Amino acid sequence: ITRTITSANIDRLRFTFGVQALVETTSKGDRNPSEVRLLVQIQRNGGWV
Amino acid sequence: TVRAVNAWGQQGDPASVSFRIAAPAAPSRIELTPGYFQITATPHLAVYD
Amino acid sequence: IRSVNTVGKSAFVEAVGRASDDAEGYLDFFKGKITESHLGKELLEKVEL
Amino acid sequence: TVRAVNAWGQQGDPASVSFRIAAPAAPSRIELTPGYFQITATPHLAVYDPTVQFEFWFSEKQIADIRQVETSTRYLGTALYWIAASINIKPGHDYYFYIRSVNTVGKSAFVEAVGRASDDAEGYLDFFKGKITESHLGKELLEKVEL
Repeated sequence: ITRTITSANIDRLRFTFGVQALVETTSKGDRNPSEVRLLVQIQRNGGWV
Repeated sequence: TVRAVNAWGQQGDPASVSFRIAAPAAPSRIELTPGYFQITATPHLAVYD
Repeated sequence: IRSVNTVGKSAFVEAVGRASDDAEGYLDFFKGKITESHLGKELLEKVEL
Repeated sequence: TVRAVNAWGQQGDPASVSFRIAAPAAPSRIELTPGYFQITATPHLAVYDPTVQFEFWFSEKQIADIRQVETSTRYLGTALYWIAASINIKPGHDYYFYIRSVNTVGKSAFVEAVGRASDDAEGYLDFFKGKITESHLGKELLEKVEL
């Protein structure tokens, strides 16, 4: 996505992420978890740390 | 509708959500296995309930 | 047939079914096993002659 | 863990207990009553569990592995018994029921039961005593018995 906050008087940054739905449907029923992974990265000059 | 209140009893701005409880859907298909003077019918829905 | 639960009832769905087509399979294992007493009396008196 | 507190909010020493919620056990035995082109299978557990049912799976040929049951066989249903009746089901050929215990917590490992249909003998033919008289016989049989 990237947003380029470029603010002036910021002190700390809070990210509000989430998952729309995590079900994993199978035959009939008995849904299971999905175990997603996400990554939050800073600009840090050029290296996306 | 959910409203937040503080320790002084003052309510807050309301936040609303809407959902629905509906009758079960009609069966999608019916498997009809013939037998000796008998018929075995097994229904199947689009989604398992 | 229709879906039923504690909330409500759904509209019926029609399934047209037939019994067995009277195959020889239901006779295939009567192979050599109707001999002496399962036949009608007129048939007995016509086969004894 | 349970801790006691007084009216001043001070918690006490903790007291611990440990329990376990486990998947239902596999059925101990399977009673396979043959029928007319049908088999009635009733499972029985070592201990009765009012909160359990049984999933049945059908195989016309045996599979040594018990892991591909969900892939190599057909799903039959969940109940306390199963009356498998079909035209394609015929006596004299063995059939295999892979059954397991099912509930809201989990599923148990499958258990195999090899069953046969009825022997198809005079028990199903004494019903016919003195009743194939004039019209049930094939046309060649008619023209051979009229002569």
